[PDB]
Amino acid sequence: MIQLMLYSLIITTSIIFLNMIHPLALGLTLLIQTIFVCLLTGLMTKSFWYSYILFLIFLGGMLVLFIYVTSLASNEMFNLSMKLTLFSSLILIFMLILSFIMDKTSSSLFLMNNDMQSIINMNSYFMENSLSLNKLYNFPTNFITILLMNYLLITLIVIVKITKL
Amino acid sequence: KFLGINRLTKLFQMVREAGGLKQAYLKLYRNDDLKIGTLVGIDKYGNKYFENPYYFYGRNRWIEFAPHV
Amino acid sequence: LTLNFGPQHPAAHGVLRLVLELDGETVMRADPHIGLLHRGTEKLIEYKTYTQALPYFDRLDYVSMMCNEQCY
Amino acid sequence: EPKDIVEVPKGYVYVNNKELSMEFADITDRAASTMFFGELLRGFAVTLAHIFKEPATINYPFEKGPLSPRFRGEHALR
Amino acid sequence: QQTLPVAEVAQNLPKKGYSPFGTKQSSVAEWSLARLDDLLNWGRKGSIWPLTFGLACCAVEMMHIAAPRYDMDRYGVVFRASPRQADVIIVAGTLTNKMAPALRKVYDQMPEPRWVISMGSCANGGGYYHYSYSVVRGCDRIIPVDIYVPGCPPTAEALMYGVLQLQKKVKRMKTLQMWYRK
Amino acid sequence: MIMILYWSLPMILFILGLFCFVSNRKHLLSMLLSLEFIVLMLFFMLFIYLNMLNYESYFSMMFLTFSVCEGALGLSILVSMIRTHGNDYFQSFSI
Amino acid sequence: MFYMEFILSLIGSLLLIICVLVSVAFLTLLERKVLGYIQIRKGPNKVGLMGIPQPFCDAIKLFTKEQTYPLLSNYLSYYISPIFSLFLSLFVWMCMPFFVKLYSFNLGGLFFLCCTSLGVYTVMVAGWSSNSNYALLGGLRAVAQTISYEVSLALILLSFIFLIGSYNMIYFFFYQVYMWFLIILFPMALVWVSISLAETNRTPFDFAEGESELVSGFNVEYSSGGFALIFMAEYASILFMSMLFCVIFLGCDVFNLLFYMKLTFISFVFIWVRGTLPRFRYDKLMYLAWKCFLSFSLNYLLFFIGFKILLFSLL
Amino acid sequence: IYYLTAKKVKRDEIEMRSAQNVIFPILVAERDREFLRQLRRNRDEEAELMK
Amino acid sequence: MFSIIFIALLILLITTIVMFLASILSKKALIDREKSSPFECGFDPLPFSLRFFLITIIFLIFDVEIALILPMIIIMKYSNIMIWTITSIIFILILLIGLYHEWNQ
Amino acid sequence: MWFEILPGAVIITTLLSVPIYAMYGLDKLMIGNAFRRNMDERFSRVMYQRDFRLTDNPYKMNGLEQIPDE
Ligand code: SF4
Repeated sequence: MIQLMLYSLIITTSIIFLNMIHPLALGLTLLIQTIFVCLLTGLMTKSFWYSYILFLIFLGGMLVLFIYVTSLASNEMFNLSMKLTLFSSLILIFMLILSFIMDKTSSSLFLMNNDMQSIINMNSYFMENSLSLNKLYNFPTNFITILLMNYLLITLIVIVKITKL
Repeated sequence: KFLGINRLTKLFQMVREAGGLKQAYLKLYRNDDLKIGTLVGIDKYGNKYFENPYYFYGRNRWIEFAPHV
Repeated sequence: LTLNFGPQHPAAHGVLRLVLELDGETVMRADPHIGLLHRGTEKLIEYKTYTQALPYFDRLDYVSMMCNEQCY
Repeated sequence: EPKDIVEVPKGYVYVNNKELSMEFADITDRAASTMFFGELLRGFAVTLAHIFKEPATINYPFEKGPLSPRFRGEHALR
Repeated sequence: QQTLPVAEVAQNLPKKGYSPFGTKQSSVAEWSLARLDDLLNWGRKGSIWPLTFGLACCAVEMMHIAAPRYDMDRYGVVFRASPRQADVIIVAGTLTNKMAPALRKVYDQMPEPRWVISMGSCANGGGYYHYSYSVVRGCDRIIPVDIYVPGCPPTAEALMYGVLQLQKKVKRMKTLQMWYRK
Repeated sequence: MIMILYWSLPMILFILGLFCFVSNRKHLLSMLLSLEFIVLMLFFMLFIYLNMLNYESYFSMMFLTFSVCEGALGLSILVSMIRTHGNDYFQSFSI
Repeated sequence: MFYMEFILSLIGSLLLIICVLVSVAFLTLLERKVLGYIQIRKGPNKVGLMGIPQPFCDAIKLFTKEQTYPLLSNYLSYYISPIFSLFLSLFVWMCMPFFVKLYSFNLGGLFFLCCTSLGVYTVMVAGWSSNSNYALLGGLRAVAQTISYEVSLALILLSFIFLIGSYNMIYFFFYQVYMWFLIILFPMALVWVSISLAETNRTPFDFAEGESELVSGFNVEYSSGGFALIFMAEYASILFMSMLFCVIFLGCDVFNLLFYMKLTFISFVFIWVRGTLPRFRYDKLMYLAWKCFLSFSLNYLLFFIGFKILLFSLL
Repeated sequence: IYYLTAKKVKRDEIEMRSAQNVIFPILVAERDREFLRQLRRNRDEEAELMK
Repeated sequence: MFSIIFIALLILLITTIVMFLASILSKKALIDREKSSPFECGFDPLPFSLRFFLITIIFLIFDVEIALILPMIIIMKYSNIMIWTITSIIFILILLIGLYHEWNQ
Repeated sequence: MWFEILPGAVIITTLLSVPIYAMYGLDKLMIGNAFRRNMDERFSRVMYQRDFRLTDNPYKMNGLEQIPDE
């Protein structure tokens, strides 16, 4: 049910993202889309680690650059329209009552949670967020995360050169 | 005393010299601090002037106004 | 960024108007605008006697009172 | 005792005239004061000692501050 | 004037009470609006935030009610630098001709209710530069003033007496009773 | 079918963000914000793929690192024209 | 699924929100009182009895004054910053270590880092929508210091998570059953005090929201209820930093009354450094956040990497 | 002192894990019997529905 | 997580209701030309800064770097010890060498 | 003098002591068990699921009296 609520909220924020043109308003629409995307990717998974990782990296880490650039880009304020708010509310109530009149068992995702797994599954009882993150720090896939940290340092070296400081 | 236990009975005799606990409550509610002092003067208008050199300079003399206001 | 450290601002002493041009946090230019507390003291001294113009100096530099009276 | 950068005359007193010490004891003392906030600890202790001081608030208008017999107030005709 | 009442006369007088209106209202709605206005005026007089508007010497006494002897903080009074967050503006100093639009703009950006205290003879009436070419003849020609503190550098008891007189004015404010009688 | 009921919505919103990326009624900042919108939809679809497998979800912070470096690269490209094209280049409707 | 779990979780969260808000009001009273006693002067008095309803005098005044706006036409963006600020300050408290179960936050440190990473967002919309150059300067300065010590705070808490072996906040209790972590992490205690006075704008890191170099950084146009919500959000952040100091370093001790006595003592310490220290500069604060604290963070994280490897062989 | 405290926490969680390993196979057998029974009723329900 | 959505929506609803009632309780006066003006001290009245932008970029690079330091507390009891130590020492040592090199240059 | 701070601080000690202690009463009222069941490990959630399967109140005990005589 709440997965369908997040579907409806993402649809509504995407169509208002298509409608609006003010750059900080699109930045605000992105920062409120990232929360719903984080929660909706939290519904399929065993545990909410990667939603937290996407949260710190994308919203609190990266989009603040977008919010700063779009804040200094536009001198003017938002022109709030009650027509777009009314249309968003109408399509939101329509999509929630459409989720009310729809069977939620067929519309639920087939991806297993931590409790949707079998009871006799030995690997699920060990430690939360342990076996999924294991391949980051084991042979031979540790070279990718070493290359990722090197890639981030090289990215900073690129950014200092292209902005010319 | 080293610890300061003997100021608690000074607070208690402040309460008894105020006229009870309710009178000490309305004295603390009206006058912003509770003090003891020798009654020096009474006006014709009903004010009461107290002096006590235990406190420091600027605070050793106080007026308590007439109780009709 | 042109900016006014105006008379309301507390780091200014209440009448200083610092029109300062800022490139980021650095101060590229800073022009002080004064005379917001100009009271016409020298025009008013000449219409009064010496002992009447003595209390002007108390109000001139008002954290140095007796030094100003001493100088006059 | 640090040496003087500028020789202090008889009628003057010099501030910030001490040389920076280079022996290892003074360097370790300044290093520990930098790392472990010793001078900030002294500032915090001096600040905290003023909570236990007597307040100087004179409680207006039941108690009024000192005046003088020469005091200038409302003009009046005798 | 009136003679202040002799204690023989004043012992027969009853207690005044906190409310200037009194509890002798007839209607229950009028009494409820009176007590709501009493609570609102108590909240307003319980914390007035004056603005850091110090033009000249008078302001050196203004910091002397910030000072530990007089201690304005136990009267609800604490300085605020922004004019939006402040209730009161204390005109403490000499308003000049270049200072007039700055004071008017700072007062106009302040939100209502707005009480103004004129501190010192330069603030009200012009004072010692009243016949000057570039001094406004008092701030009453520009900003509407509720309390006028008299002394050339007001003692700090007299400025705080003006603050207590402003608190008595705020306690005497009638808004909901006027709304019931409008 | 399976595509109609599952993971149909990330495709539709990906095409909507692609059309917002390339429309001539928008500007360059709108292109970059719609680009990070399709980055978010790509994360959604990639996580739906990666959760059919049990313990390969660690790839989600690899694509995140690459696309966040792409976004910082695009912002640093776009603001490098401030000292050359002026502050009015953000309102350009054409390239 | 049993419904009294939902009912009691709702009741406990609303009771937590109510008690946090009244403790915010009494924390403003405590700060005005003992901050006066930092100097010679007295605190609030003469309102009600002994100055106790002074924050209610603040609340009646701030909820009655005219809600002014930085521009007359469109000001709905002016509204959304104190709403989200108070929402985050009342929402961050859900990761408090409760021994009776309220929310089973197995990743509480990540939740705290998320709410701190929104702190930059609410202060950025506070700065931009107030339409003033002082407001934009204060918003940019606050975003600068908060993202400058966000990385440092993440590394410091990441070094602390190595001690307990997991991200569960209640695991701070079991590793503090014999001694507190104030003994073992005293330079980390000083660094964490410098961190917690940087994300929340206090006097040692006050170039963002001071009354000297700016008149006010991002509260310059906020008044008449918006300033009240912002003030309550900032003091709730102070209360959260006091609690989070008392969980990590001092023993969690959630039930004991000594834990809340220590929480009031760390709030007293926050008001104690409010009156003592001067304010840092922009260049010196970029020097502090990116070189000294970052180098200490990575170095002593290496120290706990070596120590947790050394204990893993011995155990 | 932290090493001693971590040793105490380690022996507590090893005690809890050993208790979990004791409790586990009875619950596995109960899940096995209910899973086989529910598979039988699911096959019967699918057979009667799809006639 | 479903209870967290309910309590966050309740906090948002309570704060919006409190602000709406504060806007009703606020004293409505006549709106003015000068009262709506943005506040500059006294007399009535910024470009892009690259240094703050590279501060945000350094924050972003270190944030994505911290997001790879985050998992290894859990993995320490469930991985090869030599590989984990080599990657952790190499990770923080290359971070420290890069920080010191960017300090010196 | 300086003991006027303790009106403003001890109240802070009381109010923040409220949201646990009242729950330590309140979980003893409607549940009967003072502590709600910890949902951190998956085994605790499975055994809580087993209790709520066995009885409609998961905190109600199935002791040795449930076992039939044999
Ligand atoms: S009134 Fe007197 S003390 Fe005040 S500013 Fe004028 S000259 Fe100075």
